Amino acid sequence: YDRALSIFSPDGHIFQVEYALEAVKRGTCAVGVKGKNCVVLGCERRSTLKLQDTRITPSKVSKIDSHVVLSFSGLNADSRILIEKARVEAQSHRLTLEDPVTVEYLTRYVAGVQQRYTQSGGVRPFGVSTLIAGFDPRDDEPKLYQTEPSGIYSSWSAQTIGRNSKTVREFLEKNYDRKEPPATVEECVKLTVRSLLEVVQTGAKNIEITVVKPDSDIVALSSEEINQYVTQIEQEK
Amino acid sequence: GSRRYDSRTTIFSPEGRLYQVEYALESISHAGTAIGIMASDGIVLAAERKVTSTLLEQDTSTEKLYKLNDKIAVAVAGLTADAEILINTARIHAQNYLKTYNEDIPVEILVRRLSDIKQGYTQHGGLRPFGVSFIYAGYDDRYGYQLYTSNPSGNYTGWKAISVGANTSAAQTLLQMDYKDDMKVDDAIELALKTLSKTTDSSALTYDRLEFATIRKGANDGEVYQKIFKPQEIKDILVKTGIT
Amino acid sequence: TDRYSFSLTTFSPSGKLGQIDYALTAVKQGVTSLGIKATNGVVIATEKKSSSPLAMSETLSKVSLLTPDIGAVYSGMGPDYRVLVDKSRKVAHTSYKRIYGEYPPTKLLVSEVAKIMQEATQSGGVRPFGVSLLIAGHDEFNGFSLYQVDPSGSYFPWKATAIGKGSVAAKTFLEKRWNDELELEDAIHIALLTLKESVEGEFNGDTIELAIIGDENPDLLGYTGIPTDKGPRFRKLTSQEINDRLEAL
Amino acid sequence: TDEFNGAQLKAVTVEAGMIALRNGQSSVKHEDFVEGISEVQARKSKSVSFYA
Amino acid sequence: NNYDGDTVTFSPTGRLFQVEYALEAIKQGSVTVGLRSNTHAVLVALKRNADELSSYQKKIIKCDEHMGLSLAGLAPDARVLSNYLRQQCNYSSLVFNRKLAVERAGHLLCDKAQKNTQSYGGRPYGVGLLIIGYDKSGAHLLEFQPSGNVTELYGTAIGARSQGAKTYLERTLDTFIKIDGNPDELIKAGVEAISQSLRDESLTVDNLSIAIVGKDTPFTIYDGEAVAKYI
Amino acid sequence: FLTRSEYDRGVSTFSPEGRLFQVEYSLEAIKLGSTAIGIATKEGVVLGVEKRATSPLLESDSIEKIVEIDRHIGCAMSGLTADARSMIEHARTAAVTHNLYYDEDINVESLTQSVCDLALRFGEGASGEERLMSRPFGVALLIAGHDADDGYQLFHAEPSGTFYRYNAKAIGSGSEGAQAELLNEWHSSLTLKEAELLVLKILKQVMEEKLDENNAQLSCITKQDGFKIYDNEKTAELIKELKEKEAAE
Amino acid sequence: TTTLAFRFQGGIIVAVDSRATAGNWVASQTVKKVIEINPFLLGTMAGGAADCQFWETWLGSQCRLHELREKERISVAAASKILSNLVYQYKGAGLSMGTMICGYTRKEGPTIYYVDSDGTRLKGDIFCVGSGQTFAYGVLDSNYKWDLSVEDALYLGKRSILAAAHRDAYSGGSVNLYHVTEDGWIYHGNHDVGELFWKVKEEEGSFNNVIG
Amino acid sequence: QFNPYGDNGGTILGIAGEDFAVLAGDTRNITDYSINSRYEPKVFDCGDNIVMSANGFAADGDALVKRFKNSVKWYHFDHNDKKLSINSAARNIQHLLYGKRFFPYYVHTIIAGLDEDGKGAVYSFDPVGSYEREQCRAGGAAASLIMPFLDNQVNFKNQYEPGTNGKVKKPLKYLSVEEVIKLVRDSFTSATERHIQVGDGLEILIVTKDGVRKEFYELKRD
Amino acid sequence: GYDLSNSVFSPDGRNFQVEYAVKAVENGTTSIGIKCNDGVVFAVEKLITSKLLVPQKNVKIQVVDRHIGCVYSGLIPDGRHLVNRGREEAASFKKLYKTPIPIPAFADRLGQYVQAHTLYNSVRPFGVSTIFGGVDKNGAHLYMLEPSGSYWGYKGAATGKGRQSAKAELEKLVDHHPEGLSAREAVKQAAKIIYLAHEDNKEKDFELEISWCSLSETNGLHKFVKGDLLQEAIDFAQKEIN
Repeated sequence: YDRALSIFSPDGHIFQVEYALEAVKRGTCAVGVKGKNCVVLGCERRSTLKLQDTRITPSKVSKIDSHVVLSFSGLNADSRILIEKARVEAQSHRLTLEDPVTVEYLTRYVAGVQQRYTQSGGVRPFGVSTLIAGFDPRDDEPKLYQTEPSGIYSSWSAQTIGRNSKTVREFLEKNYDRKEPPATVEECVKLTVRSLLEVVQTGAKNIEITVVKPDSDIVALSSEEINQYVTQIEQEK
Repeated sequence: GSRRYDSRTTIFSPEGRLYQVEYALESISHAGTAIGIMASDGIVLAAERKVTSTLLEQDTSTEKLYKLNDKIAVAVAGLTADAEILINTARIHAQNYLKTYNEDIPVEILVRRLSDIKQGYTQHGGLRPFGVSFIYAGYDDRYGYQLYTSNPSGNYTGWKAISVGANTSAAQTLLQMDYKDDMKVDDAIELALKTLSKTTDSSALTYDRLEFATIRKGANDGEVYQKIFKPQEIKDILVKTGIT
Repeated sequence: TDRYSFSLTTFSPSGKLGQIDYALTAVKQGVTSLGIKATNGVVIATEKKSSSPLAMSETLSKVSLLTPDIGAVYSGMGPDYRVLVDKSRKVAHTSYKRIYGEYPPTKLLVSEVAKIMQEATQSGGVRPFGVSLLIAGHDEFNGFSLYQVDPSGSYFPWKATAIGKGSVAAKTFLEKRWNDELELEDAIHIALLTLKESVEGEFNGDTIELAIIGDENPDLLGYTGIPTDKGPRFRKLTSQEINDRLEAL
Repeated sequence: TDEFNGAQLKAVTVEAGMIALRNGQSSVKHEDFVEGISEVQARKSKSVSFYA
Repeated sequence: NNYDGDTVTFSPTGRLFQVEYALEAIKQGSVTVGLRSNTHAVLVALKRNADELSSYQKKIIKCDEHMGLSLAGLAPDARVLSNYLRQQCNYSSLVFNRKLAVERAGHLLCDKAQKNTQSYGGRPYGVGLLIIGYDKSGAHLLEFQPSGNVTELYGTAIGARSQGAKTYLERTLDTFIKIDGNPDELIKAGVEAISQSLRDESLTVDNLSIAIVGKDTPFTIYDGEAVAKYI
Repeated sequence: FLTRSEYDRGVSTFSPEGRLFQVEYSLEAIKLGSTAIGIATKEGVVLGVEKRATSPLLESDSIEKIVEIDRHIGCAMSGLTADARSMIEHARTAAVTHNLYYDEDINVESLTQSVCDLALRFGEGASGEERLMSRPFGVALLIAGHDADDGYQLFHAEPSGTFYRYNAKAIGSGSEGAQAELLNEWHSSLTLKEAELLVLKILKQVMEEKLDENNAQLSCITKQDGFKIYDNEKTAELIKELKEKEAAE
Repeated sequence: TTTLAFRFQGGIIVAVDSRATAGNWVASQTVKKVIEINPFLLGTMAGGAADCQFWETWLGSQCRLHELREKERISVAAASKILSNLVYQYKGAGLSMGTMICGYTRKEGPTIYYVDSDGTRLKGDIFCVGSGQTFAYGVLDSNYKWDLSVEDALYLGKRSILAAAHRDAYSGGSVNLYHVTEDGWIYHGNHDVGELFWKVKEEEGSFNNVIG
Repeated sequence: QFNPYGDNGGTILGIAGEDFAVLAGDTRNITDYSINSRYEPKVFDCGDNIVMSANGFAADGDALVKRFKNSVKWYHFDHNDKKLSINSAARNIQHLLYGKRFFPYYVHTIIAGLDEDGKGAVYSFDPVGSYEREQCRAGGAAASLIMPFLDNQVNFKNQYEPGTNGKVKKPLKYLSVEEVIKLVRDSFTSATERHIQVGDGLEILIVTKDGVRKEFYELKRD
Repeated sequence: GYDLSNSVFSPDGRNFQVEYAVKAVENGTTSIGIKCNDGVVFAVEKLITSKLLVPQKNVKIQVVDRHIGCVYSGLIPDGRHLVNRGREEAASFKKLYKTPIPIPAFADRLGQYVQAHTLYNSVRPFGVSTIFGGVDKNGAHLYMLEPSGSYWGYKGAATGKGRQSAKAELEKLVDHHPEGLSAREAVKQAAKIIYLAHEDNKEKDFELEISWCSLSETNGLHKFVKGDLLQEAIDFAQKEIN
């Protein structure tokens, strides 16, 4: 097989990149907001279905190195091929050039990965959009990037992708400030919970929060924790 | 010539969606039901055969149930030919893991590997999917008993109670009302049987139309006895629960 | 060039795979064959057919030998049967008489041939072989066994079955005619009697081909002076033996 | 004129006395029939070429 | 589309329309004229600028110090063919220690188009080349079509308004054959030859591109204030 | 959408046009390009790009369409910028290859010609080069540069595989509006700060926000200082001194 | 032949000879055993002249292609371990390789790496590779203090090579000094080793054994 | 059993000047003790005021003349008649040498020409790969005869002003195109009598900004 | 659809593609092959398109080996590929068996190549008819090869536009001479029926090329008839048609 699954369109596009963006629209919603000394990725999980084992099943936030997290929206099945490439590149960087990867280098790699499956024959793009966030090593600047299935990469101050992202994005213009992040880690978490409660709704059990602090500390806050943070927002509102 | 007659079935729809995956999911509710129910002391796997005839030999048949290794067995529902292949791919993967680390595979790892295999066929190469759904019952020490379903797209989620195949919606409603977090294996056997008695696609529900298998902690010294039952041991526990 | 590597079998919008739905119809447009499984043996019997009556029929085989304990018989297409019998044998030698240095069990042989059908269902440049095979054989540890491999690539063990165009009627006849112990002597009379309800044709040994996986024959051994091995458990029945049984129906 | 059909050639001859009228004459010059070649043919130019 | 959109097919007529389509590459092409006498070849190509801030894109490629080719048609196609001619030209210099035979190289070219017109997913090239050179048998002018026809002519054109040049060459045919030893005249005859093939596009001192090859003068491309001597 | 296209089933198929349709579509993706303006003088070349703000929450000072090939050649991308992620690496490789083999600064024209040879390699397998692409690139470059052999040169590289040397060219969406003004205001008697201010004049007209250094970026290639990306503090000064002289009217 | 480098306060002094022999015959006496890996890395040439020279040109090719892509200058530890993975390949395809890549960056400081022909890569503050590395060591380690000043340090690069030159058969030719700073290397020219002899003979009082 | 390296002898000699450069060589070809030919150029012009000579094993030495002049072609083509400089040319030769090192060339290669200042320029290659600029450099089998005499006369190595006895160093005198003709002749006179693989003929090629001139002198017949 | 390609079949025994290839050959110029006692004599009508051409400087008879003449009509470029292929195949046989290829052997080879181009989706059957022969040591033979991959022995064959005029006149020549005629005498016969085959093609002007391979004139090599011998043929024919 060497026949195209990418047929050029007279519109100034490729159909399959437009189809791949819709597929991303229909995916679960991710928020990213970076503090002054943290990153915070909040993601919706549909836990609406009952008798779900949640212990054994991976969160929709995957660590790809000891200080770079990747969250995603769109085709869940497809995403895992990207996560396996990216973990592999992370070691290769240590092998041949030494030190851990930079968030930028890894983001670029991801960018070239999704890009490839557009331009090559025999393959269709991936309809998966990533939020790549993290720290560079020896550094303490949070750097929050977004890559999208067009194979276009971006830096962002805060971003959201997924379902009904627009509703959260308008909220984020108005409650997060370009000039000032919220400075405590805790307030940043609650700003993102407060944002999540627009579309997600339906109790606080469909909210999951991963917080990363520099020096390679990725911890994910449990349901119990969230429960306390949500109730606060609830009372104050 | 060839490009003219090319199907192109691995392109996205306007919805971003993959028609052949859905078509695969449509056709597995035309195959029999396979259910997993996780007890706290073991896992019951209960499958209803999609064939039956009095001239059938359905006694050497293990046509839904397969051992991948002595600790992780599967329930298969769908097109059996495609499924057979993955079953020996899986054996090859288990033994590989065992060659290199000299330690049995955890359930987490083998379910991720099969799923990536599926992912490849829908992702490119112009092929049609492998239309199979597996219910993995397995034991590992690291996370205990773990129960799993995977679908032809190649995506997995863990479950405490699941149903696949015919009447998925139906079996799910029932399971939610008659589940309790911790059960004995017997109570589970009972429940496994009971759900299939209300969902059976023929009125009658019989032992020779049940394949039924467990993994039990009734092996002493913290080991797990994989048991695929003989249909004459199925016959007694079906009279026990009072169905027949 | 070539660019046929895309699947030519695809899911249908209504579900089920169109190409295997087409192939199965074809099996019921063919000749008729049946197999009865006895306690102490297995029988398969089928009709021999040719274009013209002036054609031979001894130079044609629809009961074919895989191993000295395992024969196959088909219903479906002649050309498509011929190639798969050869491939059945080739894989039986390369993956089991080289690695265990003996012949495979019936269940194990079934499964191998089911993979070959399977890649005729998957991938480009193939369409399914349009046959249904019976694989009756004997191995020592599970005794007598009868299988059916279908166009789709699954297998089924049966206790008695038929395939071909006269199939729906034939399994109904054999439902009342099956018994819990049937002897091989008795079974031979049964299969003939069923295929007589299914065949109009002039009924001799020369048109009805009979093969048994009965019991071992130390005379088809080809050597003597080894008591350790025993001969073929398969034994193809030529015209003379069937002629006595014609008269005993 | 190369490969001009008789209807196009009728259409140069007419088109010359349009040009004549616009300059404002009463006699039709030999330099007008040449400019009716360009103004009326059958095709508007050799299109846009970006590498042809 | 009945039989029109596929280079492998036929065609109840017995043509195919894909070849005819490629012959429109010539038609939308810019005029170029080649004429040879017997001591000198000359290609006169009418370059084309995109706009005023822009330069002109050359239309004559030095293939060798005795061979040159000029395109008419698509610019990417031309760049594929020019590389190839050069590789087979250096092969003959290396292996047989020999200037490349002009007549032979026309058949190498032919078979390269032919194999993209045999197999599906190929294309017919949309460039027709005029290849002049001077070897051991004297001056030569090869005419290459998309079909893959190679013809040797005394003087020819391809391009838009090729007809108007070709009727000029029928007059002045008997003139140019008989001027020999005076390369200057044959150039003047080529300036005039392409004047006839203008759409009032004029000839400037960076639009007109002359290249010659002689008995004693290697392949050279003139442009600049070199051309103005002929203009 | 759904505009008549007779042929377009092959990725190279003809077409009563006399030229391929797919190449034409590639050029119609540069009219959706974020506008890149470039004024080439004999004292230097200025590459200006509108960074393009999409959101107030997007950091628009981190994203830029100035891309360095090497110190003596700069380049600007407009169109579908994912396609330029692959080519710009290739071009940087190329330059370096030349410095390895010849230890010399590569000609601007030569370098331009190399990504064109890359640009033409769409296909299902044909010609001397093995096709590895299957759809044409939908991106155009403005390779600027400085060599000490032919001076300042500025090229417009096409997805077609064609290169036209310009003396100033703007591409992008506001291309049509830009090139009316270039035609009158350009000349060869310019000086570097009168050109620089010309980039910001024309940037002002194709601006979809307003002009400030939080959505516009200037960059130069100078003979004795090389390729230099102008920072935002410096960029600001010039934008204000335009605004001083436009208020002298 | 001798190539030595020692880190000090100011950066690194590299000091190398310029005689490259073939047989007992002396080929050239004007060879530069400094290879500009870029302006901010200096590579030594020791072991086979062909092998060592070439691959460090191409290491400079990858240096510029680390540099564009990261928009950040190649680190000393990244270059070294590139070059190291390459020579492990041809480890017993019969090639040689003894370089010290010597560099100073703003976020890692001065760092020498000694990359071998077996793919051994050893960090360290002093290395000496060559057929006169035994003669070089002794004098270099006696006259060492880590805290040193630039003038003094420059003098040490000469004095150790000199000693090496005097007894070693293939050492001599000319010496060259470079002083690596963070900003780059600055080149300090060419001193003939035999005219250097008579100067330090006077100044120190050395080389009593040489008659006259 | 096969061994594909012999010797074919010959001797080459490169001298850089102040607006000239001289690359000479002999025209004797031998294999062992039999004279193949008295006349056989080894010093070929290759265009753009580069003269090359690859001396040692003849076949090898013709192999890299082949590929070098092939590169002259492809450079001018895909750079549209760009003049290839001494600096540029050097580095190309080195790539061809090195890439075969598991079947290497077994020659001593030298180029010479002018540089961009309008002074002589001479680079010399070792067998496997790498190279270094020189100002005098012989190569070949009579290399070690011509070389110490020419450093004694170009660079005046270990000579002093007279009557000072090692106090003052003799200053380096300028080099005329006429004077460097003489050195080559005198040297190759000494080469002949004391070394048995230089003879018949001497061919000096003098290269300037003005052009390439050939000049032929006889040597001894043996 | 089933009327479009080569791998298709249709229930009329037609395979419409291949039949369409004859229609290509039918646009060609007349080419004849006169089988004589001593060898074979080809001639081709070569259209003079314009007075701008350089004359007698295009050969439509190309040699394969040194003893098998080859002349083809249909698509001129397409034919040049088929001849190149039969020059490879001749050269492979010359090496492997160290003799010049027999003509029934040359027949097998070419025959196979065009047959090949009707069994794949991704190829087109070539639309050319060849006429090839010479002298080998089993004697002179002649073959005409259809685009369908059909061929037969032939005492005279033709193809082209003016295959209508040519065929009737070849009947005339086997009834003139049913005991055959000489290869020398046959030069004048090839001129005569090529000239008559330009009364289906009289919108242009043409040049006659004649070549022969006969044992008794050329020592069994494929040579061209040239100089004064060639103009005697031109005159002969020219006076009959006037």
